[PDB]
Amino acid sequence: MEKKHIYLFCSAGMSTSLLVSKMRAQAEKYEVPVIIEAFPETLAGEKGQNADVVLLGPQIAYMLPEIQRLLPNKPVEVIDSLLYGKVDGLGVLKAAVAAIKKAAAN
Repeated sequence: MEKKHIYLFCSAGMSTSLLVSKMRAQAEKYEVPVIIEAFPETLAGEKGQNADVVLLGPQIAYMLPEIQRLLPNKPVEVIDSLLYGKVDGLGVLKAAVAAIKKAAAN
């Protein structure tokens, strides 16, 4: 079954969980076949290798150049501060899908 990988990275992996949970619940509601999981930044190399998009917490946004260095062939984007503060699952899900498409096409 065609499924895309959206992996989220922050220092510990735990505060992002609620955003992931909401993104998942809306992905279920709108029958979007995607795997959305959160991990610590240490596994950015190892797990990012199988990501279709890598999403970063605004708190580790300064590490975008360094993770870009780690994963130069994978679209690596930061989650918008306001969307994260608002915890708007759909907004972030759309941005993730949009980034996948700004890699595969467009």
